[PDB]
Amino acid sequence: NNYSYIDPTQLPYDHKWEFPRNRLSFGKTLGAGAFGKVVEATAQGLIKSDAAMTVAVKMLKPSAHSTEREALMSELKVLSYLGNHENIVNLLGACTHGPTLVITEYCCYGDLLNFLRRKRDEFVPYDFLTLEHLLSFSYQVAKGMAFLASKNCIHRDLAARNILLTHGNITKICDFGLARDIKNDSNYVDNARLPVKWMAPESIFNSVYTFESDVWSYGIFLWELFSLGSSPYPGMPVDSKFYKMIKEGFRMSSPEYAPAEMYDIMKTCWDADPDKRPTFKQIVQDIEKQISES
Ligand SMILES: COC(=O)N[C@@](C)(c1ccc(F)cc1)c1cnc(N2CCN(c3ncnn4cc(-c5cnn(C)c5)cc34)CC2)nc1
Repeated sequence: NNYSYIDPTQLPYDHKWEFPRNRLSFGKTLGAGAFGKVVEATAQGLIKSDAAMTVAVKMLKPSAHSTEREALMSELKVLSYLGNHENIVNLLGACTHGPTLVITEYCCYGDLLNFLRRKRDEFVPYDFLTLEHLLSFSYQVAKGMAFLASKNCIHRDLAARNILLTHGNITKICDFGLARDIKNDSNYVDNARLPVKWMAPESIFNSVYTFESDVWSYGIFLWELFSLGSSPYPGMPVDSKFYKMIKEGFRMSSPEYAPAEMYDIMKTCWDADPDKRPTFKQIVQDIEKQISES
């Protein structure tokens, strides 16, 4: 035991992140749920001493159990360990001296799923959404996930709803509440509500999460993207028949606007054998070549 994997959630909270609570002014709620809410806010003096900036602030309800408080702190420590990357919603600060507040970047265009549904009607393959945009988004998300995988981290809730868009058509992966550093055991074994239609079969049937199950979810994200924000497995409810069809190899067909090479990636992401799925590193190089040929 002279060498070990450093567990990022065991490391101390770095007080370089600490920011005064009184310098945040809370605005409109950006997301809400059982644990708490994410709210838009103006932070005075966060980056430059005399300037206010718009941030997103994640917070728990007062009623949350101390285990929920630990999970928010673990997320904070995971983001601190990961460091900065262009394609992830980056940590900006925290308030840990009343309730724990986690301050991240504010993405002005919101989640990609609603963005696609807004732009669906005016989409043209060739300020309109185009096929070039969709290729860039697929590429940027794969870069972000490749970065996560290189840090021995799995996200576990990859989907268009958890991809945010900000200035410059930059996509950022958000919501790291379920992310895990799996360096030690090569997978993660998880009773909350789960995103069944984005989950690999091994995650549904045996509660196993890996690099490869993140790649499955990325395939579903691609289908969301090139169908311009449609719900996956349309007209199929989550029931006994859904699980049986997935187990027996049923897969979604190519969305209307997906290039053949992109649906090829989707199919490999959805292989029943996790070993046969590609890595995010391989996906990035594939999409690179596709972009290079217009
Ligand atoms: C069981 O599930 C839970 O309880 N989870 C929640 C409720 C939770 C909350 C607190 C907590 F402690 C634990 C969990 C939760 C809720 N929401 C979110 N997301 C995180 C990323 N978001 C944004 N981040 C940065 N900028 N930004 C801009 C926009 C935007 C929208 N419209 N426009 C024009 C712009 C949106 C964002 C959106 C909300 N995450 C988690």
